[PDB]
Amino acid sequence: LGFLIGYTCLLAAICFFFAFKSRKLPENFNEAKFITFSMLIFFIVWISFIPAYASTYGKFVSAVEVIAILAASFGLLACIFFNKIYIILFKPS
Amino acid sequence: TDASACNKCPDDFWSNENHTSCIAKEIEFLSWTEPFGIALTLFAVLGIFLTAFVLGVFIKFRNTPIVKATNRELSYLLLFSLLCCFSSSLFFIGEPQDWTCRLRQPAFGISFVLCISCILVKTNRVLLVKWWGLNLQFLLVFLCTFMQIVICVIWLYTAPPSSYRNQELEDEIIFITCHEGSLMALGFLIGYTCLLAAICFFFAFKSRKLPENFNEAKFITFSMLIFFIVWISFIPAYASTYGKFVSAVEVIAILAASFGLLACIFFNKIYIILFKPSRNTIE
Ligand SMILES: CC(C)CCC[C@@H](C)[C@H]1CC[C@H]2[C@@H]3CC=C4C[C@@H](O)CC[C@]4(C)[C@H]3CC[C@]12C
Ligand SMILES: C[C@@H](NCCCc1cccc(C(F)(F)F)c1)c1cccc2ccccc12
Ligand SMILES: C[C@@H](NCCCc1cccc(C(F)(F)F)c1)c1cccc2ccccc12
Ligand SMILES: *[C@@H]1O[C@H](CO)[C@@H](O)[C@H](O)[C@H]1NC(C)=O
Repeated sequence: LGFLIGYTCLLAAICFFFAFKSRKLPENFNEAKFITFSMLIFFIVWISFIPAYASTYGKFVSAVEVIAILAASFGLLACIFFNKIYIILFKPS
Repeated sequence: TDASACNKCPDDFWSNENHTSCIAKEIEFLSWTEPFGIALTLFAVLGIFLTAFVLGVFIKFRNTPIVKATNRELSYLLLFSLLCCFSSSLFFIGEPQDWTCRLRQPAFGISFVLCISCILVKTNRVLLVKWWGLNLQFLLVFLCTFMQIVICVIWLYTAPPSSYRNQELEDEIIFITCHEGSLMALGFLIGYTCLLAAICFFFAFKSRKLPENFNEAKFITFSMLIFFIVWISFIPAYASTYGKFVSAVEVIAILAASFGLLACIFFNKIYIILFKPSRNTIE
């Protein structure tokens, strides 16, 4: 499980690097803000739950995982696709 | 030898494994020399070191007019506030003595207000939206800070925090925590800080596209969003921990908020002042 977590964290860091390197692309092709904010949301949510995962081991040890998953993946969705959906529907160009 | 009835062990004491003698319960609490504590205080001191290095950079290149466009004098106050905010994290990791519990939250609160209000006042387009010219921004930020100082002082005078020694969670382990007394004053403190941060976020949200000193108003927005993310994810992370790892989560949130405020907002200037694009600064 530790290696399974570490590989995902490493790919998240590589995602950070790719977002930083893709900073200068035109507006439609530049998603550096959204990628970096998604990765920040994922990392912040999962790091903040470290004491909870390391201390509680009852019913809350799985509720913590559920809320952390539903926060990280929802942050991914909101950061990546929500702005594009808004710019397509609410403010067409 | 011949006991008609075993007598209960006294307070702060517990029976041995074989119920022969009595031993004392344990003073479980977050401290240093722990796999969790040492890394955390290492991160705190690293934050202090980075903040001091950035302050030294701003002092060294103090005459270059890259920094002169954003109230250079106020930047030192911001950096000192960041020092104090980082240092306030070390209060949650120590022994929960009497004085620590009375000050751990107020210290970080005054630090963060002296930080966010200073950022909000820093906006050169809002200073002018005869006591001006020599000190105008300082008084405006000082009123906002002073409001928080007085609410802190009324909370510290009316219902001072106390170092609650709690042993109901574990019968054999004593947990040294901190009690606040009146939670409504702490709620008012947190609400006022959040309102000030939201005001800063709103004021920075309208100037995203203006490249005022390297698109600073966009990174105000980024830092405020990071702060709100951190303190909205701290809510479920806090009301889940039971034990020594409860003063280790608010301190993690403090470190995250301080990092988001410092790096996002100053590294723009730092990566141009001293890095390879050194000959990219201009008036
Ligand atoms: C230092 C690490 C550990 C955390 C801090 C975040 C770093 C990686 C990020 C936050 C915002 C980023 C900056 C965003 C925009 C630009 C403008 C560009 O013209 C030079 C790089 C620069 C200035 C980036 C450098 C990297 C940066 C400072
Ligand atoms: C859902 C989760 N299962 C164990 C959580 C351990 C954990 C608890 C608290 C904090 C952290 C972390 F921050 F260190 F990641 C991990 C999981 C499963 C599979 C892959 C994952 C990749 C990243 C994160 C979680 C992953
Ligand atoms: C550090 C953090 N409070 C710590 C205790 C949390 C708590 C513990 C127990 C009860 C409650 C609550 F019920 F009041 F919410 C909260 C804090 C301190 C100061 C200013 C702040 C401003 C913004 C964000 C956080 C701030
Ligand atoms: C039982 O209690 C403790 C074990 O934790 C031990 O120190 C003590 O000597 C024991 N008493 C006996 C074996 O009589």
